[PDB]
Amino acid sequence: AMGSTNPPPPETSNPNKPKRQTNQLQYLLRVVLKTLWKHQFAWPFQQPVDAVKLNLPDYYKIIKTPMDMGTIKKRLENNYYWNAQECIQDFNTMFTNCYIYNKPGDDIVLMAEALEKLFLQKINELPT
Amino acid sequence: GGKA
Repeated sequence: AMGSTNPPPPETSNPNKPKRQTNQLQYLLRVVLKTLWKHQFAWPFQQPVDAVKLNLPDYYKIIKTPMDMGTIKKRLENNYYWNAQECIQDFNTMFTNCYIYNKPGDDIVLMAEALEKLFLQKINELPT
Repeated sequence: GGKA
């Protein structure tokens, strides 16, 4: 797109941020992320949106809090989180961003919805 | 097709 760049991606480590490894965060990585990561429709969400490559120069004009499963995975692996709610919120940021940027019925929106369906099935069974 |  010519001098077009992507923002730097979200941090996946912060040494001055309080961290914990809860039973619920282990399940988020072990169940909820391994499940969605393997899914047939995961691929658009496994890394930050490459707006340069995909030729989407308004992406990061509309989406100011980007999130993707690549980011979430690295955060879960690097024990970035204090609790499972922080993580679940990143998942919801990723789905909402997609629904914001795109329009109902778009292939991408069907992919996100399939993944979100699956997300929620798995999160129902989050151990206390 | 297209994402915009």
